[PDB]
Amino acid sequence: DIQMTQSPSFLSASVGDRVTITCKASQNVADRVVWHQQKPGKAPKALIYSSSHRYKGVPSRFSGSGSGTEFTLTISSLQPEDFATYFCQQFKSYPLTFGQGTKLEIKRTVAAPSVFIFPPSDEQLKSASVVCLLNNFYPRKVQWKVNALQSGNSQESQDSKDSTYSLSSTLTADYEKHKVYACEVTHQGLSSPVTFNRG
Amino acid sequence: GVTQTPKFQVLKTGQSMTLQCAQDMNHEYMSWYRQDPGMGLRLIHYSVGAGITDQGEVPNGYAVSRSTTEDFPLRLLSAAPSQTSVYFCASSQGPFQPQHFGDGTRLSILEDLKNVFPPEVAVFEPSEAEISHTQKATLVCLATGFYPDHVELSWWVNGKEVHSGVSTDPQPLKEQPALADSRYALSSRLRVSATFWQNPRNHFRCQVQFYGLSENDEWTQDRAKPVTQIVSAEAWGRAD
Amino acid sequence: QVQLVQSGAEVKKPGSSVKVSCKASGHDFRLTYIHWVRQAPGQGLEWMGRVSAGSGNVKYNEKFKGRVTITADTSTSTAYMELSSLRSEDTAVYYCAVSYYSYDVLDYWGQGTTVTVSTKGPSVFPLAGTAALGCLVKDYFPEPVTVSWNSGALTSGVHTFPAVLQSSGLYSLSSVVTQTYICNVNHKPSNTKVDKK
Amino acid sequence: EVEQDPGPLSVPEGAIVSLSCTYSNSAFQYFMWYRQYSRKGPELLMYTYSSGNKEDGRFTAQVDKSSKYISLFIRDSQPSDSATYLCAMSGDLNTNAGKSTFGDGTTLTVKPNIQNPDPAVYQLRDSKSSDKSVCLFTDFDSQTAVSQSKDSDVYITDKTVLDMRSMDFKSNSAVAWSAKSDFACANAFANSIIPEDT
Repeated sequence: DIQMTQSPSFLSASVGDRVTITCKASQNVADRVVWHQQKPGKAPKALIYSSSHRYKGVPSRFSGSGSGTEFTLTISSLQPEDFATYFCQQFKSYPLTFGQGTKLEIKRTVAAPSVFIFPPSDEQLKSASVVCLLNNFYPRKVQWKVNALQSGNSQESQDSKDSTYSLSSTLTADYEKHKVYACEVTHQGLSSPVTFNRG
Repeated sequence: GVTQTPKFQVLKTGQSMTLQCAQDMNHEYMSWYRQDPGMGLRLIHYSVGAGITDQGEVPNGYAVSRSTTEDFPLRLLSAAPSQTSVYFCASSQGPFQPQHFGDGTRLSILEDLKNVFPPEVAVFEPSEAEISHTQKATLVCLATGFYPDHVELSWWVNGKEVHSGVSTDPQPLKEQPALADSRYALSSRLRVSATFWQNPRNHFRCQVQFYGLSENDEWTQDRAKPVTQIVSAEAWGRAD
Repeated sequence: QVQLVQSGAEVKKPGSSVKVSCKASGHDFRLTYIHWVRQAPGQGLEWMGRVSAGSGNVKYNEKFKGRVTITADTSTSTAYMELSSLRSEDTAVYYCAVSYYSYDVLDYWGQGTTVTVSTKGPSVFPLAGTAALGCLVKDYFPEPVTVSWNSGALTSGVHTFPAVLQSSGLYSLSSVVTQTYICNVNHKPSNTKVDKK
Repeated sequence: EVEQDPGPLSVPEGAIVSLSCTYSNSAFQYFMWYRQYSRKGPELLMYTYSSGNKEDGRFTAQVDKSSKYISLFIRDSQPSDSATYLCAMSGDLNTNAGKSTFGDGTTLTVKPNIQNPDPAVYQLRDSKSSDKSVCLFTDFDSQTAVSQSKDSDVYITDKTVLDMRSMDFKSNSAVAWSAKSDFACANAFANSIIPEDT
């Protein structure tokens, strides 16, 4: 069976630029590769079949090339709706194998973040969790104190307007044993480590 | 005119193939059609000149190229059951001008080549009563048990193909019509004068040309490989 | 035109079976090959079987041995897919895709059925230049959830984060926005809509 | 798709036949007429570049651009004219980018004029071997129709016309054969018969 390792993993680019992705093969698959487009959370649609040919309706910007074990996809003069994960599949031999994917987000200049520390709720405390928001920063580290760097519990999770990531990192009998819970994040736009109380 | 090849073919699913079509008429415009029942003639690709090709109405699964004005090959990237069709090449002096079509390529995509099987040819001598009643003699020749429907049946009397008095059934019979890939049978009759039949020096050969597997293919199944061949059955003039 | 739909959303705890339909319209069903592929959260894409609609001829991937089953129903023109003895890690969007123009080429896809390997309701807790505020928490099964700003009057400035899977195995998420300001939390399967200030 | 012509049509030998197509929702300029026999490609019959009439032997092609109506007239039609006729129009920059656009086709069957019908069923034995017997139902009038086999064991071919061009003689024929023993010469054609000889 064939292993289709996909490159450049995941890249950023601005609109209307000759951006390309590559799909390496393990065995010889000749011209038997298909390039698929999948929107962020919808039905995938096939774009290029037999490594070079566009289906009817695919815009001329989408071009594929390569043969044997080296295959390239080109979306020369990128355009907003051409902004999503792309993956390569082979149909040389069963079983069919795909690539992990290549998501394409919008490139912008460095966007400084907006750190907010949110105290827990007494309604919640009646059952605590401090909340940190890295609102609208580009591109895509957070550490938490309750000054102890408690590790093993915390969890975290393109906006539609200006290509700015919003980031949320949450903390989760020891809460009232400590007084200061200062959030802390690291980035480049915020060159230095920008960092409430009980009542 | 417009020569295209081959007229018949069988290929396994997933296989690639080029359909050749060339013209001497120096025409600029060329196009490839596929013809289907209930769909009419649907355009696959068209080339307005050397080095320029464009998609037709049903281009997916096919590919062409126009390196020279004279030729216009058409490729199948991966044979699929939906590509079992009749393919016609055409040439024209321009997009507006009328096109002149080739004879036609009848294509058959099959998932398994152990369903391709040659025919069996038998000639049945005319009835003694027919000669006495109509002063004509009809020989019926049966080509039975062949798949797919890539056959050409000809009548040879004294080693020369004849057309007068020949009737060949336009479409074959499904021997087992309940089957999705049933074998076919085909019948034809040659009618001659009673005196002509009763000349013992008259040699009647019914020859069927079957287009099956190529030697490039692989034949795993037990019996003889269904290679393209001529299968004929012969009858001799009988004075009584 | 041509289309595919893959069944309703299933949900099963470990150790059961599941059947997913895939209704194919468009061209002749018999000339089509229906392939099933799956893709787990944060994983690659995994082909695991196909069937010849016009011949009933089935090939599955080897790593789902005896566990997947594909059937082509030529009359009703839909394809089925039976994953049984559900492992823990059979949590993925399961896709059906059809190769019709070219063999094994997967010309088009379906929307994506979701199978994840009980039911409970959530809770929402308020979170007291810019002064952002958000609803949050608590624990629910199964998915999905939706939140809106004042029943849908502002889309710029509100950032709702995708749900995370906490230690217990049941999700909770944060929904924040950047005058009267109220979230409108909605959870389909548990009949729970809480609109909290 | 923008062409409009229907399906099956049958005419007795010697009669004038009229075919037609319409193209409303189009301003076409050039009109063709192809003829397609079985196992071969379309053959160009007529082509016109204007509203008007054009005649070539027994064929006559007419174009009425005002009524978006074109017609082909075969006169003194012979059984050899039985084929599938395709119209096609071109020259409209707003339909198919001006390229040719074909109707799905009309099927024509010129039924031979069988003077002196002599319907009969004969049984034929094989030349060399195979112990099989075909049955030839022949020399019946074209108004007689041959029915398909209603039994799985036996089968029957559709009626077909052969022309002995030497003596200007035409005659329909159909054959039936099987291996099951309960079928004989006088059995296979128990569908829509007249008084024959057996």
